[PDB]
Amino acid sequence: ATKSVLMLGSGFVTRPTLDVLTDSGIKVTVACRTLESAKKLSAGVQHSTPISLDVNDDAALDAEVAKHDLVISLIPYTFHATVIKSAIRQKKHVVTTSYVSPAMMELDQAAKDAGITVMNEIGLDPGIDHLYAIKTIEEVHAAGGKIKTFLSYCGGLPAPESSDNPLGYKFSWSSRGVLLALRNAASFYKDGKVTNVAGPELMATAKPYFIYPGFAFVAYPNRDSTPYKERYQIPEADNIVRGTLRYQGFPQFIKVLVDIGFLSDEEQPFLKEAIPWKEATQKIVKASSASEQDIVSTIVSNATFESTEEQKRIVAGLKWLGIFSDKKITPRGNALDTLCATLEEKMQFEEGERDLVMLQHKFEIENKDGSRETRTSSLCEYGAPIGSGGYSAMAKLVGVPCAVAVKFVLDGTISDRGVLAPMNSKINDPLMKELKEKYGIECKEKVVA
Amino acid sequence: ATKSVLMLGSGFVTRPTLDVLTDSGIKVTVACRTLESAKKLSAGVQHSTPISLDVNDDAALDAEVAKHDLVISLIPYTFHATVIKSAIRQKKHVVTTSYVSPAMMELDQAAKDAGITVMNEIGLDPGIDHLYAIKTIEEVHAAGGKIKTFLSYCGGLPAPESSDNPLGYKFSWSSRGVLLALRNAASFYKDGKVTNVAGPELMATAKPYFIYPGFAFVAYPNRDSTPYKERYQIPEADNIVRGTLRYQGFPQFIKVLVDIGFLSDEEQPFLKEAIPWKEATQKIVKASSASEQDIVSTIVSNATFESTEEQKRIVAGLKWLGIFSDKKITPRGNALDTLCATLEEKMQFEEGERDLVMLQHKFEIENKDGSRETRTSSLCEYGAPIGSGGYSAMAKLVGVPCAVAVKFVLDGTISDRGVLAPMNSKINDPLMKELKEKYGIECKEKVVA
Ligand SMILES: NC(=O)C1=CN([C@@H]2O[C@H](COP(=O)(O)OP(=O)(O)OC[C@H]3O[C@@H](n4cnc5c(N)ncnc54)[C@H](OP(=O)(O)O)[C@@H]3O)[C@@H](O)[C@H]2O)C=CC1
Ligand SMILES: NC(=O)C1=CN([C@@H]2O[C@H](COP(=O)(O)OP(=O)(O)OC[C@H]3O[C@@H](n4cnc5c(N)ncnc54)[C@H](OP(=O)(O)O)[C@@H]3O)[C@@H](O)[C@H]2O)C=CC1
Ligand SMILES: N[C@@H](CCCCN[C@@H](CCC(=O)O)C(=O)O)C(=O)O
Ligand SMILES: N[C@@H](CCCCN[C@@H](CCC(=O)O)C(=O)O)C(=O)O
Repeated sequence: ATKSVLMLGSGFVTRPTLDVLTDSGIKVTVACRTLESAKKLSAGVQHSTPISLDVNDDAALDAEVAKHDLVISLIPYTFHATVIKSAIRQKKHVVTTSYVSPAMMELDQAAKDAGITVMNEIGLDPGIDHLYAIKTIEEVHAAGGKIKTFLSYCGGLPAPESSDNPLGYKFSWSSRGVLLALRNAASFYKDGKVTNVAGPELMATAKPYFIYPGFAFVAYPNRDSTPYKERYQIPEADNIVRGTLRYQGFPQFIKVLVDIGFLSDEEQPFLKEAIPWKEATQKIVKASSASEQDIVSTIVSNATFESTEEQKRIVAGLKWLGIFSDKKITPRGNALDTLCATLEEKMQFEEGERDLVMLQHKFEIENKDGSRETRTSSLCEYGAPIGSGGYSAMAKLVGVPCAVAVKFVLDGTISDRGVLAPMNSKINDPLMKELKEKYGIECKEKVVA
Repeated sequence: ATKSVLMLGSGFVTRPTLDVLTDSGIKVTVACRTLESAKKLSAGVQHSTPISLDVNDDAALDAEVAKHDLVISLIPYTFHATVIKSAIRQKKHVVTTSYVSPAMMELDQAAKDAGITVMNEIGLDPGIDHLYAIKTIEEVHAAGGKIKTFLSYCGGLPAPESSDNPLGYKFSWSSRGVLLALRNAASFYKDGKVTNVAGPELMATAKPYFIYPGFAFVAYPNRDSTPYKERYQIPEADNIVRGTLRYQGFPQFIKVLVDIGFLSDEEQPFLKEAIPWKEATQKIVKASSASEQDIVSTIVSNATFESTEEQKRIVAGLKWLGIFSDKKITPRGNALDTLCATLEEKMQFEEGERDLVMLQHKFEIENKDGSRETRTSSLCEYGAPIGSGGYSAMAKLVGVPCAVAVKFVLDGTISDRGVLAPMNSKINDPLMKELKEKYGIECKEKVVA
């Protein structure tokens, strides 16, 4: 029985998924709104078919979904609920590398009634991080140990040698997704109590986070970690934090953008016209003139800087992006998306450059015999150089786990119905085994103290 | 006329030199005290012959030197004068990748009278750094520009992903050489005036040095840079500094070892006996007991720490080295060498790991038209993974330049007699050309401001 999969999306993390599936003899229809993008991804790939499809078209989506055994939603997570509803009425399975949101979880019973499996959070973060966090936690518990502290930090960044731009950041996955993640309020456990961080004040929490001597990482909380007390079954943990890693200087730069209104997704009439960046910025920052001096004067009066050195650096970075120039904007209605169009222009990985994925779990453990130790679980991988034809570390670590999950749902290895995530050794072990043995993907443990 | 070369040494940087020369049809005799070491390096290498030879034996040295056209001194630099005296008697050329010291310079006229060329400072640093520092300086001057500031920083370190040990450092070249360099007094130009740093206080001058967002580099002055005002012909420079790069935390750790006397090369009777580290450390630090508590007590009272966190870190690192344990020391007479034996034991690169060479020149320029700009010349290279059979970045960037120089002295490309260094475009250009076009070795320029 030849299997067939509908892959929604042809972006950053899709090629590895397409490769793994077609290399298994599974037919894959690659679908997104821009036919050309779908063709480019599937060009030369055996068993693949490119088509144009907008998930907003219910009739069109249902007709295509009905032609396959399962749908992979590798598109903006805002669309997952819609995709699941289509899969439910067509009785087809679903796989995503996104968080299970309340909207998605609401469809759990309906999914079960339709007898379908909606497997989520099986990319890098969320995904691989869950697999190895749970692996260690269950091991410790089985040994009568206690997890007093659970930390999990991850960052998809450019390799240090390829990080030379004002932001120390280049895109390896959804550009707008990156900006959206920069506004997420966070919550976590510290010294046994819940600590909250409001979205608009996320960057200010950034602190240097030491992993290895050679890296200059800074970190900030990632979304709400408190539910993991129950999700990972670690009620004894006083500290529980899932965080994000960036390079020195990044958060301060973002903070300024947030403070002057550049991460606002509020529709502005003036942002639908291709006006010069000078003017767009003037309106966004609310400066009295499109002059660089006036714009900067307003920005400095409304932003925070750790020092005059920082201020000089960030302002020069903003200028580098071209927001003070005559170059016309790519009108996208709101500041966030309009800025995003220019970021996509200037922060792309170039020939010969590579990305880097750093993922590290840290466990403060209290052994059964009252003894204490510190354990780390790490994954540090560089992507293949641009122009080599190889995968970036991000695409590999997201797309491969995704493909493995798809194959498991198709062959019944993952058989629970409803809206799921990698939260049971029943499916986590098989996932880890395949990723390790067949692809060399794994987190390595080590006792640090 | 088949050329023959006597390569003294078979350590870290020799394999690339041996490979390049023998691949050129040049016969090479690999010589050092330990016959097995010479054999291991030349095993399977065409045109190579391994022998045991101690440069301290004048008669044996002259006899061997006389059989070749040129001698490469890839051994501790304390031996260069001795090697050159032998080369002078035998009228043979010499090449080293070491600094021209006063002792070596004293032999300049005798070398000239013997008609031989003694080419030095043609490794990575000193070496490649000289080549590209001069290249840019002469370009700017030819354009009527002024070099107001000249900075040159270089570090041979483990790649960030391979830097996971208490020191953030692993050996890629002479272990004791590394330690010796940590005690060198420094001097440089700052704001038009000479600034001196005493050897014992070198580590305290370390400051974060920004190059790329991803790296966490710290830097300190490297030896006396003041002579370069004349050496590089930049009398108009207000700031002139040649420095070294290490990773965050390294200098503070070394500072402690220096303060408690671990970098002393004073012969101690008790350090000639394979006693437990506990005891050795006790005597060296002068603690009232071999107890971990007493030793640490003495250390904390005699060392400096930026914070209690730092103190905890460094003490844990020292314990990691095992100087508080029962393990017997490898008796080497003095603290520096005795400690070195243990460092060599614990700080070696392991399977799959790799080093990193970061070299960057920075020039603050004042153009002819009064305009100003900042230029950087960079080289950032990772070494082949251990076990791959490839060269480390250090071995490649030291050994290849050395081999090219040897070939140039042999065919006459470098013909000036006496004690030399890469200080003239006459020989620097050919050196850079060959290294760039044949091996892809070069520093890339860029205007930063
Ligand atoms: N778990 C993890 O660790 C990670 C998860 N992800 C998740 O993976 C998903 C995809 O990420 P990534 O590949 O980087 O995304 P990209 O932004 O690169 O690509 C998104 C793709 O979705 C398509 N798309 C957008 N809107 C529609 C629509 N209305 N109908 C059909 N297709 C549409 C695009 O279509 P079009 O061609 O028409 O523009 C495009 O091909 C996201 O949900 C992201 O958050 C990403 C990285 C890591
Ligand atoms: N310019 C640059 O950028 C760099 C320059 N260097 C310089 O290169 C030289 C070699 O460095 P590296 O390869 O790392 O050194 P290692 O410490 O790895 O090896 C030194 C070698 O010299 C040999 N040796 C020591 N004493 C004697 C002796 N009495 N007679 C004969 N041989 C002896 C050793 O001999 P044995 O087998 O008997 O023990 C060993 O093979 C040094 O002077 C170093 O400072 C190094 C790195 C970079
Ligand atoms: N947290 C790291 C790793 C990137 C993981 C990206 N995953 C997306 C998932 C969004 C979704 O589809 O639900 C994210 O925003 O965390 C970093 O930011 O560098
Ligand atoms: N300065 C860098 C690069 C190491 C180059 C080592 N060269 C030796 C040369 C000694 C000699 O033979 O004269 C040095 O000590 O700088 C670093 O320290 O990491």
